[PDB]
Amino acid sequence: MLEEVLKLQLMDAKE
Amino acid sequence: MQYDFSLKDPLFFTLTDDDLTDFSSKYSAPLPYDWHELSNNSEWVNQYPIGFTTERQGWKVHISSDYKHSHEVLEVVSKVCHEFRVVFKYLKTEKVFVLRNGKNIDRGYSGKFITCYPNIESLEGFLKELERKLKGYTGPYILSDRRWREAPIYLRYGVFRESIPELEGNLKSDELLVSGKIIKDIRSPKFIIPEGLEIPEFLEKWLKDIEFPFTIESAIRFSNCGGIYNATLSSSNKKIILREARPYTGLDFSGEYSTERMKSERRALTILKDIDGIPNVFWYGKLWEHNFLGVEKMDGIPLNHWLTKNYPLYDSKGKEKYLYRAKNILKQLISIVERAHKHSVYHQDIHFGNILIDRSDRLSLIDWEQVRFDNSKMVEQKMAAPGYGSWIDDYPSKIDWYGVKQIAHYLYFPLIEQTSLVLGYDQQTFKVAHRNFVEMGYSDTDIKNMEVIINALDNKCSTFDNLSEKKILKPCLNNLVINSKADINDFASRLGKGLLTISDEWKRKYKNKRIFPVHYYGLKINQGIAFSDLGILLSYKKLIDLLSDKVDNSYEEIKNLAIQTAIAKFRDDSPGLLDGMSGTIWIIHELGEKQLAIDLFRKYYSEMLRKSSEKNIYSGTAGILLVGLYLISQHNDLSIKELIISDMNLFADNYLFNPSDFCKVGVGDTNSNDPYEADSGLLFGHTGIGWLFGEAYRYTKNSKFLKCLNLAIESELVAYEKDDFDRLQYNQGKRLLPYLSTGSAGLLLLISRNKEFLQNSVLNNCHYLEKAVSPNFCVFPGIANGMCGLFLSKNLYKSNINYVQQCKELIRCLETYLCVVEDGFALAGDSGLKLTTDISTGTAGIILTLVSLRNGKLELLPSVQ
Amino acid sequence: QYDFSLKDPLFFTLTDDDLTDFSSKYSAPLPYDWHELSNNSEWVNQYPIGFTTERQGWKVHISSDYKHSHEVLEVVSKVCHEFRVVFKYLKTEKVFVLRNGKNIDRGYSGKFITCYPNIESLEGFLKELERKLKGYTGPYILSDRRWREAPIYLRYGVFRESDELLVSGKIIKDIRSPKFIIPEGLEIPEFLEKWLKDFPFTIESAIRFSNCGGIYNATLSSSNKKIILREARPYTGLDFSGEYSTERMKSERRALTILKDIDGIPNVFWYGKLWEHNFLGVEKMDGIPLNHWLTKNYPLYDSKGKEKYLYRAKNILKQLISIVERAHKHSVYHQDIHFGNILIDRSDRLSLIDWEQVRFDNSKMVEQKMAAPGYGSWIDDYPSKIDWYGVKQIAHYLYFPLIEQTSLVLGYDQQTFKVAHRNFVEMGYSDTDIKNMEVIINALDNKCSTFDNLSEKKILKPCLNNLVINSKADINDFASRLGKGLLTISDEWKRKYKNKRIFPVHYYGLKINQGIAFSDLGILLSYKKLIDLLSDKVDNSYEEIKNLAIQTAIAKFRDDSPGLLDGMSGTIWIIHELGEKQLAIDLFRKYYSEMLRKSSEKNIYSGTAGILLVGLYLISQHNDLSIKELIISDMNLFADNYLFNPSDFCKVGVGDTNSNDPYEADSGLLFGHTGIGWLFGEAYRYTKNSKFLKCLNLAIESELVAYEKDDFDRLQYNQGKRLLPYLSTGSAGLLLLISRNKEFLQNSVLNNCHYLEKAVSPNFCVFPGIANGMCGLFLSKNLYKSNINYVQQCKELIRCLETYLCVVEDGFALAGDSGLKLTTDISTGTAGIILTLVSLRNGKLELLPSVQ
Ligand SMILES: Nc1ncnc2c1ncn2[C@@H]1O[C@H](COP(=O)(O)OP(=O)(O)OP(O)(O)=S)[C@@H](O)[C@H]1O
Ligand SMILES: Nc1ncnc2c1ncn2[C@@H]1O[C@H](COP(=O)(O)OP(=O)(O)OP(O)(O)=S)[C@@H](O)[C@H]1O
Ligand SMILES: [Mg+2]
Ligand SMILES: [Mg+2]
Repeated sequence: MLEEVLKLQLMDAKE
Repeated sequence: MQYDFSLKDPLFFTLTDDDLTDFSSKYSAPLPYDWHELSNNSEWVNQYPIGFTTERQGWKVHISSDYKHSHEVLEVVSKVCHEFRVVFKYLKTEKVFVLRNGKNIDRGYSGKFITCYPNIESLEGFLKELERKLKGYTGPYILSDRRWREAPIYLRYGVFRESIPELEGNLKSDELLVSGKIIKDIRSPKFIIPEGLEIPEFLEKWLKDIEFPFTIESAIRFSNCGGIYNATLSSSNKKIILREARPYTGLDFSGEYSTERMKSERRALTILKDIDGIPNVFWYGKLWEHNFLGVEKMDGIPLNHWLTKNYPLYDSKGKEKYLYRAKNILKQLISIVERAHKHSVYHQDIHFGNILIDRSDRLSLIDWEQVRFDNSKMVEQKMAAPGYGSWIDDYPSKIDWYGVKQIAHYLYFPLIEQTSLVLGYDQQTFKVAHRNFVEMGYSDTDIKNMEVIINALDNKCSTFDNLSEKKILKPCLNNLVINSKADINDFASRLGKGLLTISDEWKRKYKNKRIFPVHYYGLKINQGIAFSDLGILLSYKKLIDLLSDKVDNSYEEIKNLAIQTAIAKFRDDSPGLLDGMSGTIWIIHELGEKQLAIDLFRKYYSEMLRKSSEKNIYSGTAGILLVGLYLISQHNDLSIKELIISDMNLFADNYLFNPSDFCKVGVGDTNSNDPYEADSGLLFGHTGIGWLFGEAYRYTKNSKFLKCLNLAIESELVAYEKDDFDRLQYNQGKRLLPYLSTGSAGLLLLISRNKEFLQNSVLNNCHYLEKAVSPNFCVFPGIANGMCGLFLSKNLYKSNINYVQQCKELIRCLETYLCVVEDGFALAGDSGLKLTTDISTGTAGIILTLVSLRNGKLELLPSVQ
Repeated sequence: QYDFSLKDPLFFTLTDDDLTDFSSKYSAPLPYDWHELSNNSEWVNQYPIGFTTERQGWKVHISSDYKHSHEVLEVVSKVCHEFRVVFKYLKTEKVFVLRNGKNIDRGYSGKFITCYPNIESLEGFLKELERKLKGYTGPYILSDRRWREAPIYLRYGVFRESDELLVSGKIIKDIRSPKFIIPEGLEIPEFLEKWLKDFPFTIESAIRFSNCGGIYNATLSSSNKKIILREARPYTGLDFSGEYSTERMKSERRALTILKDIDGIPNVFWYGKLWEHNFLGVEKMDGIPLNHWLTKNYPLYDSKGKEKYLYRAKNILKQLISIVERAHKHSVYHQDIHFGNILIDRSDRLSLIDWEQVRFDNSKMVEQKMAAPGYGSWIDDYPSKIDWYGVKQIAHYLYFPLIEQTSLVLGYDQQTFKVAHRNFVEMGYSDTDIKNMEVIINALDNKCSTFDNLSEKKILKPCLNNLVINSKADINDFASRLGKGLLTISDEWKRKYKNKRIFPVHYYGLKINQGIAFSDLGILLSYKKLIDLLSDKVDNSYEEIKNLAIQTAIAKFRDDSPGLLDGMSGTIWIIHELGEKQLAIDLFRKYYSEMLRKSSEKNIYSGTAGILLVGLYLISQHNDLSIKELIISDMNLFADNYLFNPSDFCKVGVGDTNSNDPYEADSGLLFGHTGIGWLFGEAYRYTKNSKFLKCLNLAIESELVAYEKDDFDRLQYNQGKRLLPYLSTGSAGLLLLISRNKEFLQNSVLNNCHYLEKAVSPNFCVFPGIANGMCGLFLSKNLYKSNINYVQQCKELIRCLETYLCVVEDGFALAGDSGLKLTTDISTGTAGIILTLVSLRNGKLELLPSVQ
């Protein structure tokens, strides 16, 4: 799930 | 602002821009006859053909790689680029490669080994030849980019060069140009295509060719290894903690990735399968290309948060059973990592963030990323929290016990970050914690049961001989006995000796730079009275004029070159008192250059007051007005005096006219220690306005200035709130700050200073703010955010004050944060990590505390009598 | 002296500006009542906080080998912490390697810990040191004496604050010489008085002395054979691989008894250990080295008398190939084959010496350790390939002796291969000799290894193709490339050393930042005159760079340098020539009266003659200023003193030194009477007084005393061992002196210029610089002759400069007057080429001020 997987990085409460 | 300090020097704070020791292997590519190789950075090496430049924007090619096959992928990519004549660049050395493919770098700037720039026409053949020749080579996915077909070839639409493009093209290096518009280039972990730009046909085919076994609700933390997600497993509806590792990321100097120390973590949590206080691996598998680990969500706040709710900061009232609970927590840690060592599992990273405490006092040990399994060797701790990492190359069995020893000392006195700088500091604070815990009223059996376990953990570690560069720093094992003024003068002379010793050794190590080591909040500034060398020189001069010594030979030349450097760097993108040029000119006035001071102040007064943004005493016009008030009170011959009094009257009229338009009148939300993100207290709020207009009332008596004083008091006590017993402290959103810069210690100084003018109703707060500024343990020693301002508020302008009896408390409180170098004293600021000499955090604040206690008036701010 | 470092891959840098320091540290444990302070870059001091030592006393020097140095320190520090003695030790392992190395003075040799004890505790300190350093071994320190047997060594010297050794009220001063000197009048203790009271071969001379021992010329008593001798003091001669000279001597013995039957390779005659010093006594054969044989036999100017050079060089190269092949047959590899390791006698028989770096294994790629500059391999190669690279570079040296720049530019040897072929077919050699030498060189070229240049000097490319110069646009393109490569070299120097000098220069002027010869303002002046030559504009930040350099030069005046090539007098002239005049008159009227008086030198390079030149220029270009009479009167008294005594200013006669140092040079244009005549000729052009003409005629003869003829009528200045035709120190400055003052001198002086012009025009010139090099020769042969053409002269200048030119980015760079690293100055560098071009365009010479 390339996209999905990579979407995970664009969640919140980041760095 | 933004700070890029490094903990590379063993003694001092230094920026990463001054770091140049690179012993790692250099990356290089062959250079043809009609090509040039140029570097204009610290990270990248640019290759370009002779007399050929690229466009200003377009599709750039990114190429990622492994660590092993990184030198031989540069040969392949450069060989491709030498027929398809495109401008390409690559990373300098192997250390830059590790720090770019590491863990704590931004996800949009990471993974880029080689960046190529084909214009618009060579791109189609360039991508095909790179796809044909990069077989067998693997690399990390770059999150800002998109993978071309299967090789590590990554594309984005970005900015190629800075301006070029005929005259200047009227564009910047951060904004793209799509259909004659301004669209900013976002450097984030996402693939952003600006809307409206003409995609080529093969790139249109490339872009047009675009269930988990859990339910992720949110994310906790993000890094270059990948996020830590708070998920819930679909097969059990039970909340777990996720952790991913995108491939070939998290590179360290050992040569490992985050995909190797995750099979290591799975093996470690499988061996320790049933231990109370230990997470269990519940799911492990690869999705697409990212593998995920599902560990058990251990409840509880971290150890620093549990300590902040439970350490006796002020009294033993309510916290009357702290030592028994801390002993139970420490025994829980000892049991957990001693049952872990029987299974040959070594944690190798034990600090206050890796221990979680429940509401029922149950310990959990987390973050098993850095686990070792075979003892057998003197190993190196790779990434450790400062204050908790072992000093030497030791066995894995002793690194965990060193971490447990530092947790044991943390639970008994919360100053650990100076044990990484001074060897034996845990015995320096041991006696202080014993005195504090017998002064509060604790039972002797609780202190004895704590100290037996701490002393048994001290013998479980390794005793070594200090051979590093920080072995000149010794702890203060002997407490000084202060009985007369000669004992105070001996301490002051030791402070003056240690200050110049540390300054001379800093100037020995770093030539052609600052003459003093300064805390990282003010490394790249040399102005204003918080972080400048001129303030330390002023503190040294008033220390010499305290015990009646002479200058230290070259002091006159040092202060001459410091003043000349301040004149040469006299900017205008500031006007501040504690970060700018009003404080510099008040130092120059106080050092003995009063005529030059009033000359330069009347030279730049109008522009340096007109060009300003803030309103506080720190970096607003109040500092300029206070310097002008000191200059016209000490010297009644200023020709610019009428413009000073008229500007004070205009500021008074604006203060009565506009409500809550000077700074924030409220609680706030920022919970950091950055001076530029604080808006309260003496330095950053209405208390600086009251300090200005309590001295303007003293010199140029008006009803408007007393009205401003009462308005400042009435505006300031809105944010001040009653605590559990009798304490009035300011809320920074999540925590309470009684310090001199941001809280209760700055307000009480002018309520006590202006006590004759001010009424009774807000002199009644002098008792509510008195025991809110007298705790038993203060974390930092500085005058601004620490103990020396807490002491000064409690003692100065309080009447019937004895110098010797106040200094006997002061030195006894100061032998907590001190270290010995030469025959003098040195001290670490508001981190404890490195040595500092500045006023706001380091030794010069203590020197000014002694000077202001002797003279009865402050030296941090003008205090005109 | 010059403490320059060959550590930067592109430019000369100072050893004081060295901060790499891989260099694993030496550390000793610090007690509570002790401090550790490191003031030097090599020593680390420890003292017991506030306790000092006496100013004179008996030192204790402790030595160690490489392997046990970390353990001797942990014992000596533990002893010094008990008997509380101020001691110091070496910083790093690297500085231990250099202090126990080979090419270091024997006064500074073996000293690892220098204790500073007291007299009262000295007996107990030495007893504890002998007790706990028993069994450890170390080098012998020649300036000290061993206590009993352990590496404790004792010296009476100066403990601290300079070198005065005042005893019984008399200055004695200690010397760091390799001998044990007890100064007169010491209160020697009883134990130090008891301690002070307790050859099969004949040595004729000693050729070389080093830290390994010495190379002696001896004779056996039993055989009466003249040998050469080698010494290896134990644990002395350390390199970075951890071997000593005692092992290199054993390897040399093994190699020279393996190669016993080969001619040209010495045989072992005597190998014995006397006292503790190993001695090796191999055969000394007759002959001079390859450099002296080539200086005697290469056709430097013409082929007359050297018609058979390419036959004898072919035979000698075949002898070297045969020797290396027969050595490689027995798996013996020399690993240092340069022009100093090869002797050739009067019968032209080759001999190969100095087998100290010998190897015996060809199965692993190794690194050349003591590589000669220009002969070492660029990469980690096989030892046979390293020897064949050395033989190939020796072949190129015999064919065209420019070999130092092949260590900086990859492909320089094939660049000078075409130049040598053109020179040999132009001199009139046979085709067969050229082909027979070239087939051997091309055969040796294929026996080496090819590689990719991945070093930082990959940006320097050889000038492969000769520029076709037909019209003035070609000269403008060449000059634009010169000025475009100059800025690239300058910026890439600025990147790696911030807050330092703006331009990179020779090692003769790393400390000099003033004047024409070695400063930054002069190179900015060269760039400005080049921009004015091309009628272009300055690029982006020349004004800011020039202003910052001018203010830095203002802030770095010192009155001890009153010369225009090293001090204030040239900075003022450049600042006048950079665009602002009235500032330069202000500095001149401020500093003239003090810098003409505070002057010890009296040459052009450093002395008052340069001050008088830059005063004469300022009063000629500006006729109305107050200090005009003070310059005329100073030159009048300076010419009266020249008429009083010509030998009182410089040396009239043959020189003694044989070095390229400007301070060691005492004749020529910038250093002798030729520039005195230059100043007096300009004084005759301005004042028109006959006294200046008489002084110029005196200076002509005072220079021409030290000029001898030869068999080919070439007038060269005799330095004592070598003949100099160059501009600064030779006959080219004299050629410009007669050529500039052509209408004033008599015809007897003009008869010498025909013989001077043959000396300034050789076939091969070693250096490309404007002072000690080819550009000065070209200026002397093509300035002020009769008409001065421009296209033809610039064509010959560019064709001759293509021998030495580098290529960086879109332009040309230059390696200096060593050839090793890049220079940009107006003596050894690119700005010399720049002002050579501008001085060819504009008539007058632009190295010295002149009038119209
Ligand atoms: N097993 C767990 N149970 C509960 N919370 C966890 C667990 N693992 C991680 N966390 C949470 O995640 C936060 C950070 O933990 P980790 O991400 O495991 O360590 P880390 O943050 O990657 O190490 P750094 O700081 O990035 S070098 C902690 O503050 C915890 O709140
Ligand atoms: N076997 C030999 N026969 C004749 N001369 C020799 C011999 N060995 C050395 N020499 C002379 O000594 C000089 C060479 O010095 P070396 O002994 O090679 O110096 P080294 O110490 O071995 O190395 P250097 O020169 O110091 S880097 C030449 O001038 C030779 O004439
Ligand atoms: Mg953690
Ligand atoms: Mg030799």
